[PDB]
Amino acid sequence: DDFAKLEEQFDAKLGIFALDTGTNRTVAYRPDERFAFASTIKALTVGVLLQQKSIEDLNQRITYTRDDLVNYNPITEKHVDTGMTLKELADASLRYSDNAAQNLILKQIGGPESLKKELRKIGDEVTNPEGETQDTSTARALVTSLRAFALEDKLPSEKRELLIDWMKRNTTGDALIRAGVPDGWEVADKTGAASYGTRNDIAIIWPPKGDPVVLAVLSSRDKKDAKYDDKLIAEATKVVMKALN
Ligand SMILES: *C(=O)[C@@H](NC(=O)/C(=N\OC)c1csc(N)n1)[C@@H]1N=C(C(=O)O)C(=C)CS1
Repeated sequence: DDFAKLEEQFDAKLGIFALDTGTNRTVAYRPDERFAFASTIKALTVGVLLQQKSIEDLNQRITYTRDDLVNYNPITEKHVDTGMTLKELADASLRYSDNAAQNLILKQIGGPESLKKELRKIGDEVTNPEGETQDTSTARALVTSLRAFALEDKLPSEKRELLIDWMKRNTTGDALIRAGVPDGWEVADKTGAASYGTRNDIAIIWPPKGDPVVLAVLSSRDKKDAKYDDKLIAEATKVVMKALN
């Protein structure tokens, strides 16, 4: 309704699913249409990862070299000298979206097929880490796999804590969902971006009064060197909320 108003306003396509937990209402707008997850997968990569380590294991310092650097390393290039420890890598990857840090977390849980096999294992048959479907997923499946990790029971209580934390203190999205949501309202999020003007944010939002909603906004464009505008995430979000309230 309003959603289409913004896809002509920002010349883009919007993927949207919100679900309100306490009550199950839903806001949906192209929820099953594919969009590349781009870096929002870093949230899910870490949900697996905690499945797989004690919180001591996460202290295991990790040594790497300047060859492991790719195109965005914003924390990780500060260190190839010292080294950084897996918790440190969870943090950088999620709060900063460091790509190198993702790369390493991956190579720990045994990479894209291992992660696949692991997402299939919590009910996710859409998400697709390797008319192209390689590396794309849907507003739907992303909210439902994020909820499994951070709100349901796919993690033990104390790991589930650290995820959130990492996602509350994200630095990468205050122009996006965190912008559509009033002062006083927690969001934990992980943001994405790529060419063809993909810009994504997924998130849990908590409104001082009882149960959280969980929300994915996705978008892209036309046209491969397109650039993206953040305020499309923010208004998309203001509608989802009202929509909801
Ligand atoms: C997040 O999505 C991750 N993205 C990338 O490195 C890029 N593409 O990945 C397929 C990328 C950077 S810009 C472009 N054309 N492609 C990191 N995340 C963010 C973010 O805000 O979450 C970035 C702004 C870029 S790097």
